[PDB]
Amino acid sequence: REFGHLTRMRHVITYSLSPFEQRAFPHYFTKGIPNVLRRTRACILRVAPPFVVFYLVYTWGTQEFEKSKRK
Amino acid sequence: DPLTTVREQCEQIEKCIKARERLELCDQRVSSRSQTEEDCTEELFDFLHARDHCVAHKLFNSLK
Amino acid sequence: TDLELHAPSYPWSHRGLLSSLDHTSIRRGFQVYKQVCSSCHSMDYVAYRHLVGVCYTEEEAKALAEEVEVQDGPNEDGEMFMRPGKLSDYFPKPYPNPEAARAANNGALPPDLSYIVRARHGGEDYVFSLLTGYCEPPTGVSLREGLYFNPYFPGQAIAMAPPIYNEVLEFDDGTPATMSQVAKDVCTFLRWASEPEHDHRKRMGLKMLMMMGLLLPLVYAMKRHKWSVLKSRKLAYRPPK
Amino acid sequence: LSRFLGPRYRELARNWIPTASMWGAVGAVGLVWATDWRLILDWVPYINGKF
Amino acid sequence: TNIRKSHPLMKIINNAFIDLPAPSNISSWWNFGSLLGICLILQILTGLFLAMHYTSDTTTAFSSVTHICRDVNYGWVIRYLHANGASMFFICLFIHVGRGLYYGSYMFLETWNIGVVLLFTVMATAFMGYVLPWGQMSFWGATVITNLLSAIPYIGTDLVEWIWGGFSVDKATLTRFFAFHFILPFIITALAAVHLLFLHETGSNNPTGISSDMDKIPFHPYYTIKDILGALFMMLILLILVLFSPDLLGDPDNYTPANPLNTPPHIKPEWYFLFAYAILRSIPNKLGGVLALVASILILILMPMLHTSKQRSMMFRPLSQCLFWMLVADLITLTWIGGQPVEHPFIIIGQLASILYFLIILVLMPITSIIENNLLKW
Amino acid sequence: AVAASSKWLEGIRKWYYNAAGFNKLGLMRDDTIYEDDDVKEAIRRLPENLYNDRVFRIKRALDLTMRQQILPKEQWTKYEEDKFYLEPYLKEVIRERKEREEWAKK
Amino acid sequence: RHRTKKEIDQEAAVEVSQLRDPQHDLERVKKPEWVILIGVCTHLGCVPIANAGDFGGYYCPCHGSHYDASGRIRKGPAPLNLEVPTYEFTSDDLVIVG
Ligand code: HEC
Ligand code: HEM
Ligand code: HEM
Ligand code: FES
Repeated sequence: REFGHLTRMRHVITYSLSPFEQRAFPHYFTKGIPNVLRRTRACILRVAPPFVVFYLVYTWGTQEFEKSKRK
Repeated sequence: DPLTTVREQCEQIEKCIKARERLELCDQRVSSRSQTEEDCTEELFDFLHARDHCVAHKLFNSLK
Repeated sequence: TDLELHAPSYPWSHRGLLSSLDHTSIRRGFQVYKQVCSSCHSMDYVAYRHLVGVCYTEEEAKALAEEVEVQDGPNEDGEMFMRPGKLSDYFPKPYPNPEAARAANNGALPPDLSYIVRARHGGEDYVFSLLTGYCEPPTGVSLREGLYFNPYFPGQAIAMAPPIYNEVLEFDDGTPATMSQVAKDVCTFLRWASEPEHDHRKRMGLKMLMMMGLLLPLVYAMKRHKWSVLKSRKLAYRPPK
Repeated sequence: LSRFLGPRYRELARNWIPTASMWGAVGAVGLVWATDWRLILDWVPYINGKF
Repeated sequence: TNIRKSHPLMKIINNAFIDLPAPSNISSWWNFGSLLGICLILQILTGLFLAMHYTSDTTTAFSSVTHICRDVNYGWVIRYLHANGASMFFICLFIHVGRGLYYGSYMFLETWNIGVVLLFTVMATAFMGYVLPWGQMSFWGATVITNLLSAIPYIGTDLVEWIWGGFSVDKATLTRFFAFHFILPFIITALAAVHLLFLHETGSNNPTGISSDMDKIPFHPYYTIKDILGALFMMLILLILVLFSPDLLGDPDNYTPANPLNTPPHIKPEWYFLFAYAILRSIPNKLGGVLALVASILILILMPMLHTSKQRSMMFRPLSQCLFWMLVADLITLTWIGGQPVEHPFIIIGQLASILYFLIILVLMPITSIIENNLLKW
Repeated sequence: AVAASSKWLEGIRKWYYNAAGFNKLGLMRDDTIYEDDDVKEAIRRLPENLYNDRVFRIKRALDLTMRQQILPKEQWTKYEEDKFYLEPYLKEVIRERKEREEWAKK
Repeated sequence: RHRTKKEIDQEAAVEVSQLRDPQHDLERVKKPEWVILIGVCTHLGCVPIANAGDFGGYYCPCHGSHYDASGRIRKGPAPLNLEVPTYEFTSDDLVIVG
């Protein structure tokens, strides 16, 4: 299971470039900030609703324990 | 001594007078008949909690 | 089924982040323990070797070893004799055994005072709020012959008798020896006994936030300049028509 | 399931329930000796290995 | 020639992490296995000095701990490493186990079964350790559990006398508990070179599901400089916690000295067993309770045989995404409940919360995956 | 099983197509299946023009993910232009396996 | 304990049916006026402060539990009564308890 024995592959090409010939942060605050947006957006419509429920039960339970002793 | 002066200064705010008003009403009813059940430890507890909360902000200033 | 009162929070001079313990409230706090608290409570883990550089000079507290001389054990032909005491020796314990305590103190063994700070909800503000609290019994509660009323204590009735009031002690300096300030300088002495580490470690947490600072955006730079070859590659697929 | 349904796997099962039965019998009896299991060491009074 | 290839010893490390195919899109959720590797390794070097200066005797059991804190040079540093580096170890382990399920990683039959054995083994080591310090919580956990394995149908009576090595907790206790809590780490560094030898024959998975042999990448230098950055970021968090606020996690009931007589007011365990304690306490009777506590570790095994789906992993599946988050939200309601008294209103939520841990796994994920198959025609 | 509701089954199927997100990477439904011993056979029964395409749709959509981006909106795989290329080769590897197994039973 | 007979009569005045676990002391210890006891409580194990109890036994504030003088339980959540130590009253003045 080494590199010369893995698969067979046809007519495709690639176009690399050196590390010492370019820059590491092309655009740091103009791409990353709109990026985090579409990510979180697309996904915080099915991660938040489950955790609202644990908050509603938490406040209903300490309220009852408190008023059963202190009238 | 400096605490003795500040305690009545910190009892001046109305956050602590109302629970103080509550303490007397049950206190006279309890002593009116030896047949009552309430012990005013509860109505005591509201008064000390409110008083000692407001004493905290200041007393360390009015020391030495 | 009885409720418990929680001590509030106070602005101590050693409260958070970077601030230390002022060694004058501690210098003036052993004495309040020494001439009031001690004749009942023990400090066995705490020894006179400890205070050589926190509150007193080496001979200044050495002279406190001669104030009381501890009983000794087996030596030649005349053992059980008395020795003046030296730097090594521990805080002398009051009774022959702890079982003597129930004899004189109503069957209530006094808690030790080495960890009393850490072994309590509250902390160094539960003890302070205990001291000034002692109050009046309300209308309709009975007590034993030897019990006292305190709305902070969980049972609301503690054997101990109020050991601080006005003019109890004479400070060696002349600060007004009042109940308000004797209580504070006891709550400071015990805390440092709970931890002797509280000041050495606040200084290794500031010289470390600086090594990380220098080295944690330089590994980030190497990492970023190996993945650029890999992050800027385009690709083909023209198949045979 | 359906890959294992048939008469041949039931036949192998009834053929090797000798194997499973002897395997389990030997294992159960060995589990008595291994842990100094007195509670079945007494069911036969013939092994007086407890001194 | 090439030295690494032809030497009989270098030939082995070259195939293991210098030069093996690795996938391109591996995320940072794949960094936790190596953190555990780092995490396991601290705990053996620390735990060495805690027995070298350690004294195994009954009379000094409380006093040996408070002693070592102040008297010993650099002892106050090293003691809180053993107790705080073991709450780290249990937060890189619920992240690792959770991650595999989401991306369908249990279709490695060999390695998902050698891992559920490692999960029981480290639970045991932790639960002896709490019981060494001895003080008025170590004793009052020990009675609770030790007593309850006496409700075995035919053997429970005979076992509590052997582990006690006496009628009950005794001087011998330091001798045995240290003896078995000492032993456990060294069986765990053996089932880890076997857990990894069954994976070097298929390689890693990736957060897509599909199988990717058309672009592999070496393992150097691309994941040996992403793995370093990860570990450093971790020493930073582990050190904010022992030089600023060490005591934030424990309980201030431990210190009270060694007394058989005294009554601890509010018994309760360390924070990472508080979901176990809420199960055992939820059901009437001795014998049915112990069965509901072994069920959970034993439930992970029924994993590969409940899979009903055409795709592997939840990345492309919206409906089954939502449940994931429910099982997790509902394992935060068993940590809050378990650290309080039985309660007037805490019994009803308290044992509604538990069954549901069971209902979803055994009934609702298999059914819901079918409606996904039927809804895009396989 | 329903007829007048088959408009609604179409409606729910167009919503679940978009909520799952393999079209923003260019893939097709048959690209996603899990490869066991029965799907590993039906792949080497494909002509060459069909097999070469599948190896480029799986390498361009596993590079967009190393970079945490998505393809432009004009190149999203529509709903009524997805062709099931690997379906017919897979009903046949299966029904030849129910036959070798009810022979050992009779 | 070198028990006082008045406390045995306090124990025997208990009505049987209300009791959570049937363990009468007259069969527990061959000596009513002596008792041998193990500290642990059947539910969890915590040990009371000495000389406590409204009814004359032991009081564990762990969960408001009250254990009887001879090793019995009257209130929950404690399952049963206190385990009886192995013993043998062989000598009248040199007891072998175990
Ligand atoms: C011999 C009388 C006596 C005196 C005088 C005395 N102590 Fe106490 N101390 C006791 C006893 C007795 C207790 C509690 C024992 C019990 O409740 O079972 C106690 C309790 C305490 C406590 C804990 C209080 C609590 O609620 O647990 C502290 C702290 C303490 N002592 C230190 C001190 C300090 C500080 C002083 C000076 C203000 C002092 N002792 C003076 C005997 C004394
Ligand atoms: C996964 C590995 C381990 C875990 C999770 C673990 C956990 C613990 C815990 C939680 C304690 C509680 C003590 C306290 O609260 O301060 C403890 C104590 C102790 N552990 Fe470990 N431990 C591990 C490995 C080891 C190893 C390898 C040793 C080897 C000797 C060891 C020896 C000790 C000793 C001697 C104590 C003494 C109790 C004390 O000093 O407080 N542990 N351990
Ligand atoms: C001491 C405990 C453990 C150690 C040291 C450990 C270590 C590792 C390591 C180093 C990997 C390398 C691959 C990677 O980093 O993603 C890995 C993978 C894996 N581990 Fe563990 N692990 C431990 C516990 C567990 C447990 C409890 C499970 C429970 C199921 C488990 C299941 C797996 C699986 C399924 C993989 C497959 C990786 C993949 O999906 O690509 N491991 N483990
Ligand atoms: S005796 Fe059972 S919880 Fe206290």
